[PDB]
Parts: sequence; C-alpha cells; structure tokens
Amino acid sequence: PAVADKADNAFMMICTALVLFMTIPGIALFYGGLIRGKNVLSMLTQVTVTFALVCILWVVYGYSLAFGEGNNFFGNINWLMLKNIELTAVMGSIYQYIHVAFQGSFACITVGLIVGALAERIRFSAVLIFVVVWLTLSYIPIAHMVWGGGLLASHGALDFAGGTVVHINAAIAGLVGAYLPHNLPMVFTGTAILYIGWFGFNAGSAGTANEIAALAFVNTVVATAAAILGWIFGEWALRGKPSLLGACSGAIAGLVGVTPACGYIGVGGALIIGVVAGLAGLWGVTMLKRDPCDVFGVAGVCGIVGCIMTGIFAASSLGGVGFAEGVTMGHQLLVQLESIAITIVWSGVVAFIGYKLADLTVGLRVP
Amino acid sequence: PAVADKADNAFMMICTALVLFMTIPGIALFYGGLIRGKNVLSMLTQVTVTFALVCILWVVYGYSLAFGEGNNFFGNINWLMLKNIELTAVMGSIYQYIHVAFQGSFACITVGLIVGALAERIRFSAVLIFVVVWLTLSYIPIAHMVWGGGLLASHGALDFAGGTVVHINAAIAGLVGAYLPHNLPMVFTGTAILYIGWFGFNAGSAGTANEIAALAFVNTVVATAAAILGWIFGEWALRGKPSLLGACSGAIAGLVGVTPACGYIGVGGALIIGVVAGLAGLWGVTMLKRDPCDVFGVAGVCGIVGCIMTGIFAASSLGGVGFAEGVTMGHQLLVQLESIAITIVWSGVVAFIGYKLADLTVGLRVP
Amino acid sequence: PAVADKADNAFMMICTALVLFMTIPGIALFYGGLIRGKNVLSMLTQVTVTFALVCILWVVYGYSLAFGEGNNFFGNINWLMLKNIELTAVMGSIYQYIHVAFQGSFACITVGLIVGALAERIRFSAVLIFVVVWLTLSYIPIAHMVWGGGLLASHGALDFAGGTVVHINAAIAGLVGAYLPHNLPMVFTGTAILYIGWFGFNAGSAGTANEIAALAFVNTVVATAAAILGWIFGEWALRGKPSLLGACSGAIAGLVGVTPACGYIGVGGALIIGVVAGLAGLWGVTMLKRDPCDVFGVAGVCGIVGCIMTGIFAASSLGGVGFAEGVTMGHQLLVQLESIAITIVWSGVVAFIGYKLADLTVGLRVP
Repeated sequence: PAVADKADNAFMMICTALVLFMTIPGIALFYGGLIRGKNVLSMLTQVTVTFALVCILWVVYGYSLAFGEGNNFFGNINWLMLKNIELTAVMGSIYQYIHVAFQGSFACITVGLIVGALAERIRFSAVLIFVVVWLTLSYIPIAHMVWGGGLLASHGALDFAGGTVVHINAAIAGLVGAYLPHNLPMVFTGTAILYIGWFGFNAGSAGTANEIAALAFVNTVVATAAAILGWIFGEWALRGKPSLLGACSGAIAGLVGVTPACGYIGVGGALIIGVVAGLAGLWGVTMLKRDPCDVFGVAGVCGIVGCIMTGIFAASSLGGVGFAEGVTMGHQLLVQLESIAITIVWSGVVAFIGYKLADLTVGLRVP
Repeated sequence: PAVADKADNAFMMICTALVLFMTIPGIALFYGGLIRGKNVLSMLTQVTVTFALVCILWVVYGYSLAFGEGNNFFGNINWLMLKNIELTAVMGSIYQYIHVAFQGSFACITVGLIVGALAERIRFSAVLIFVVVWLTLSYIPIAHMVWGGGLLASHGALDFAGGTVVHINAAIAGLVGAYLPHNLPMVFTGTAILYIGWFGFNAGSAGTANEIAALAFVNTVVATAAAILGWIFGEWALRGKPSLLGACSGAIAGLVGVTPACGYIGVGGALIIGVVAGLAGLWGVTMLKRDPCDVFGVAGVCGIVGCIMTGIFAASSLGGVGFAEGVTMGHQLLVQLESIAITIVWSGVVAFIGYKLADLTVGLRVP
Repeated sequence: PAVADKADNAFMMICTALVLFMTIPGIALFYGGLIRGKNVLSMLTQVTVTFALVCILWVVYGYSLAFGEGNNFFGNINWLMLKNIELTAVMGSIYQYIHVAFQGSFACITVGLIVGALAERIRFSAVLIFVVVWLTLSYIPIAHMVWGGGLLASHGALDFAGGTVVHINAAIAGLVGAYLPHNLPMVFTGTAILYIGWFGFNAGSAGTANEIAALAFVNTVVATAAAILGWIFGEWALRGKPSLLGACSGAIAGLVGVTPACGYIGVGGALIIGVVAGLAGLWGVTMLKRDPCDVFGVAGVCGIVGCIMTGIFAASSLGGVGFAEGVTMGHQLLVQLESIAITIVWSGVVAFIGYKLADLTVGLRVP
C-alpha cells in the first residue's frame, strides 16, 4: 500500500497554515488599506464570513466534487463530509486529510481575492449567494479539470500552483463583477503576509519536501524580486519615481506570474518571468482606465502571462524540468492557451450567472 | 532506546513558533484594539514583560513541576534549569528540549489571555506577583494533572490541547480578576494571528506529524468556520446584522470549543461543536451584562462546552477516534464534568489567593 | 553519495520563510513605527526595493562568491545564476537550492537592518549603489570567511547564526552611515514578527531538525526572555518605569546576543547572556547620545557581547556543547576577539567606500 511520509505530512500542514494566512489576514489587510476607510470593517466582516462559508462548503461537498473521481469536469458526491476517507488514507505521500485542507486553503484565498475587492459595492447576502454559485460551478470544476485529473490535466496543461485555478479564475469573476488608498502601511503588511504565505502556496504545491518544492521556493524568491524591480523600473520611467503601492503591486505580479511556473522552470526562467510579469502588471493596470479592481487586472494579466511562459520556460533547453515526453514546446503552448481560454470563458459565464442569480434574488447593489 | 524522529522534531518546533506567535503579538493585538486607546502601550508592555517572566519561570522550575514525575497534583524539582535532561533525551518521538519549549508556549498564551484583559486596571508589580503565584500553584498543577499524568489524566479525562489547562483555567483567573473598541482592524489582525497560530496549538498537540495531527488540523478549520457562521447567524438574528467583532468573536469561540476535542472527533463532530460553541459564545457574552473581560466568558463558556462535547463526539458511533476501552460515553462525561469542576475550583481559589497576596503586598488597583 | 533528508528539507524551507518574514514586513514595521511619519512610505519602498535587489544579486553571483570554494576571503564565479548546481545536489542533509535560499534570507535581513534606519536621510539611488557595493565587498567575503570556510572559520571562530556576519557587520555599516517614535504598536508588531521569525534564523542555523536545532530554539526563548527582563529592570531602575519601546529593545538585544551562541551554550548560559545583553543594550543606547540609529548600537554592542560570551559559555564546564578539541577557552576568546575586530574593520572600510562611491556618483543626502 501507499504510505504517508511524516516529513511530507509536517511540511504540508505547515504549508496549509501559510496559505490560510494569505486570506486571514493577508488579503484582508491588502484590500483594507486600499478601499475607502468607511468600508473597511464591512469588508473585513465579509471576507471572514465567506472564508468560513468556503471552509464548510469544502468539507461538505467541495473536496469530493473537485478531487473525487468523475468525468472531465467534475468528481462525485462520495466524499460528502469526508465520508469513506479513512483517517489513515494516504494521497501521494501525505495523509488525505492534509490534502483536503491544503486544497481547501486554495479555495479560500481564491474567494478572498474576489470578496475583498467587491465587499464595498455588494450587498452582503448577494456576496454569499455569489460565493456559493461560483465556488461550486466554477472553482470546483476548474480545480477538477486542472488538478482533479479532468479535461485540462489529461491534455497536459502545466499549472504548478494555480495560475488558472486561482488567479485567472478569480480575476474573471472579479472583472465580470466590476462590470456591474487610505493606509499604505496596511497594504504593505498584507502584501508581506501574502508573500510569506505564498511559500506554502507554491512550494506546498509539490506535495512533498523534495527538490521540486525546493525549486518552487527559490523561484518564488527570484520572480517576486524581479517583478518588484521590473514594476519599479517601469514606474520610475513612466512616473518619474517608484512608490510603495508600485512596489507591492510588483511583488504581487511576480508571485502571480510565477504561480503556474514555479515547479517547472529554471531560476533563469523565474527571473525572466518576474521581469515580464512586473512590466505587464504595470502596463495592465495602466490600461485599466478604462480600483481596487485593478487587482483583477494584475491577477488576470500576470496569470495569463505566467501560464503562457510556463509553456516556454519548462523546456529543458531553457533550464526547465522538461516537457512531457513526446510534447514539443509548440504543442505545450497551444495547450496553455486552450486552458487559459477555457478558464476565462467558464469563470465568466458562471460569474455572470452567479451575480444575476443573486441580483434576481436579493438585489446586488447594497441597500 | 526511544529515538527522536527528525520530522516530528521539525513539525514540533514550527508548531512551538506558531504558539509563541499567538501571544507575541497575537493576543497583544487582539486586546490592543479592544481596550481604551490610552492603555494600549501599557498593556503591550505588561503582556511582553510577563511573557518573558513566564518563559523564565518555565525553564527554572515550571517544566519540572508540571511534567516531571511526582504525585497527582505536581511533579518534582529534578529539572531545575533543565538539569539531568540530556540534550538527546527523547520524549515521545521528539527531543525533550522541544517538548520543554512546546509546553512552555502554552504557559505563555494562557498568561497572555489574562494579562491582556487585566493590564488596564492592574498595578504592574501586582500583575507580576499574580503571574508568579498563579502560574505556579494553578497552571502547573493543572498542567500536571491533565498532561503530566496526574489525577485527571489517570481518570481518563480527554483534553487534546487544553480546554481545561489553558482556557477554562485562564477564564476563571480572569473572572475572579474582573470581580475585584478603538481599533477593530487591530482586533481582526490579532484574531488572525491567533487562528493561524492555533494550528501549532491544536495539531502540534499530537506530538507528531501523523494522522491525528492531520485530524486536529482539519477539525481546527471546520470548528472555527462553523463557530463563525453560528455567531453571525445569531448576531444577524438578534441584532439585525453581523459585525466584525461578532465575526472574530465567532472564530475565537470555535477555536476554544474545538481545543479539547480536535484530536478525538470526526469533522462531523467538529462542525457540530463549532456551531454550538459560536452560539454559546454569543449567548455567553450576551449574559455577561451582568469588557474586554467578555473574553473570559467566551473562553470559559466555550471551554466548558467543548470539554463536555468531547465526551460525546469522541465516540466511535459519532465519527470519533473512540473512547478508551471499557469506557462508556456516560462515564466519559462524568469524567469531563469532574475535570471541569476541579479546574474551575482550583484556578479560582489560587486566583483569589494570587490577587489577595498582591493586594496585601503592593496594592492591586493601579496608582 | 550524500542524500537529502525530507525532514531537514521541510524544516529548512519553513525556516527560510520565517527569516524572509523578519525583513518583509518584520524590520520594515519595526522602523516604520520609529522613524518620522512623513518618511514611512518612502522607507517601506526602499526596504522592499533593496530586498528585491539583494534576492537577485544573491542568485546572480552572491551565493557563488560567499559559499563556492575559493580562498580565505571569497569563493568563485562558478555558480553564476546557480549554474552547475544540479537540482538534486545535496548540501549537508538538505538540497542545495534550499541552502541557497536560507543563506539568501540572511543577506536580506542584514541589508534590511541598514536600509530601514537610513532610508530617511539617504537619496534612494545612493541607497542602491550602497547596497550593491557593500553586499558584495563586505557581506559576501565575511559570509565566506565565517560560513564559507574562509579565514575565520578555519581559525575556529564560533558564530552559530551570524553575530559577526549579520549584526556586527550591519551595525558597523549603519554607524559609518549615521556618521555622515510615532507608532509604538507598529514597533511592537515588527519586534514580534522579528522574534517569531528569529526561530528560523537561529534554529534553522543547525541545518537540520536535530537536537542542536532544539538547543538553539530553547536558548532563543531563554535569552530573549532574559534580555527583556534585564532591559526592564535597568529601565525601571534608571528611569523609574519600564516602557514599551524598552521592552521591545530588550527582546531584540537578547535575540542579537544569543545569535552567535544559541547552538553552543547551555540554557544556563543563554539566560546569563540574555541578562547581560539586555543590560548592555540599555547601557549602549544610553551612551549613544553622543535615532533610530540606536539600533546599530544595540545590534553592535549586543553582537560584540554575544560573540565574546560564546567563547565562554560553549565550555563543557559551563553547560555548553564543548570547545573544539585541543582548544582552551582562553584561546577560543582570542579567536572571538579577532573575528570581531576583523568584521568591524572590514565592514567599516567597505561601508566608507560604499557611501563615498554613491556620494561621488549620485550624491548621498536626499534632494
């Protein structure tokens, strides 16, 4: 039988704790220094309450439908409330319960990205309906497709820690949303919690404390550091001087850009990605016109960018861990593009339905 | 001989770091956004200085008297300054020094719960006398009784991470105390540090990175998420709307409620506990009238609740890891009740003596 | 061949994450509550941008020159961009990539100590030139000398986690710098992040989750707790009352003092060191007159102190792990002194050149 390795258990639970920390309080403090002061308490409440909600839907049926065996698009309902998962059941080289929690913490941050930006302008019970509709019909299926062995996975999509599942996904939900700064120290601190937590997020994605977890970690430093410089140089060049928000934005942009690529590229490629992601993030927001919904522009643009550049940098040629066998780089790219296209369209269509449903149900705009 | 497993060493030191983080700055920031602005600096000083004091009493004789072999109520003085503990001495499957530190971090948070609430209204040197009297005559014996193999342990009390030792204990000290909000973002952040740190606290309690550490972790998410919803629903129902402090309070209430139960129950039971704990916490504070001493009401009520419900949910029947052999559920409950009753009365009597001593010595009320 | 142990991999990556957390946001928030309010945004930007810069110089050639095999003073350029380091290459009992990152995080905090204090009064591009000159001609060589097997190492200098490399080094750079509080809660929080992160820093220094990592951890608690009390008693005695900044300063002073000694002394010696370091820190700053450049006085004085007292407390006699064989205590001291003297003079001479270069290049004082 497969046996759980206590080291990987230890690593993976510390990593889950760090990804939880990205939401609570990481993204909550990031948005809190951005949104209008009079909406902060309300945003923090909404991010907390929906974080809880997500933890519960995950245990009730979320995990089972994303990770259970099913079809190309969703799993099954045989793990309602973690039924039939023996306590000692092993997944990979860790106990499955730890996989449940690790994966759950990703659902949480994804939702956090959206709720934090939209708390301001959305009626609460509308946010809840929304979270439910979209976590279920979008986050799960896509999780299932990329990581649950569905459509995208079996065509060989490469997304080490959730370019598509987390970022592009949430950026689309957020932008469909949008379609319908007071404390910078606070923003810095949240960016800081995010970055530090993003090590569980990227490294923990290896599922073990091995040399890929190691590669992922070091690429996480390289990319963020490079996206920071690249944002800064660009801000310095366009605006005459760097800025604190420009620096944090830079960091976030490298973190997002490296997310799908961290476990497959050379630190070489990490630093090319960080530069391009930071430049792209800046260029991105610079175009968004036509707050704090720019986050969706950075998450989305940098997610698109990192997902594409994963299909280049993974090459052995370019210092990467190598493409699947029989897979040319030209081909891996089609596949990265197809996964990006599917994520965008899926999240969008469900986003639209989620909001529309809440609207026709409780009304969207706050009372 | 028993041999230390490097994975459990690694896990247990990261877990100690997280529990330390619950005090420094977790509970310090929680109280800091609650107490009056003009008392914050002073509270933070007092929580820091007494945290130090506790770290030192722990090394000097704390550990030895709580964990050394003795009687039902206390250990011995054969580990003064960690004497006779060889560096490679192994306890469980980790080096004993790590056990020293893990256990020490619990003493620290327990004291933090009390000092943070009472810094406002207590003369400093009075707080110090108090910490000394009570850590020694109450925290240690009870630690020894529940975890040091004393009275309660050998009657089969179940308390995975310190319902009685930490929470009920400190709630009683705090309430005997009491008997004699300016920055909600700050409060959120401390609640956040607490929650994330509470993973070392609950999972680290398994003493190894095994499947019980895994069960504990996932129950930690389930309960907190559920207590949050349960607090919120109740606040929404009684007050017409949820609130940020109501949400953080919810989280804390699930965390406390799940504390004695995390390593013995099904995620099933976790989520029943989280709901009831969150409802009870709300009901609890709602009765306390007749600030920020409500914390003691939540800690105490939810501690009582989780300790009782551990004697139910541990049942195999109810998804739990099973009661000791020959132990009926009816019996486990008597035992949970007896441990609750003893903790309450013990902490109270020593609390009273601690304060009285400081009063008759330096005067209690601040100059 | 040497084989990487997954536990040590897991421990060492969590430890790197914690040391990163000491800079981002630990030292950034420490200084941020200290410096003038109108300079905070600018300081935070400068600490972020130079942190990035350091991450990149480290990968490009930093690591290779500090840790590669060379002479007494520097390594080589055979690990440019981590060339020729196979992904599975093992260093000690962890993968080398993890060593790269761990060591990198030390370069980052060291620079953070300096930039945070000097951001106020230094022209930005001047800070960048400086970071480059000094990281390269000072941090690396000294890293190489103490930890890269150079001069100091091979004379048997004892510096477990960087008394000289990190603290004395940066204190000298900072003081040569100097030569040419608004939010105390914020300061507390940064002190808090620092302390918690300092467990990766001290324990991770063992390179494995073993009993020395354990010794280091517990000495980290003992020393900080003792330096806090010692600062406090001294403040209470000289100023009539303890204070929040006096408490945080105390903690920092024990942390610095214990840094070179944590892995070699008895908790006995830890607590003698913490007391003396806290007293010395206070006495130190008390003399500095003739802000927030006192940090350099504490870092420097306490670094000098801990490095000397390592040459005493390591003795078997005094509870320590024992001196090298054939090494008398009298001799170990000469060696501690010689390493202190070399670090001071080296960092100073390069510091001076670094600033002078930036001055003659962009001008030092801000426009």
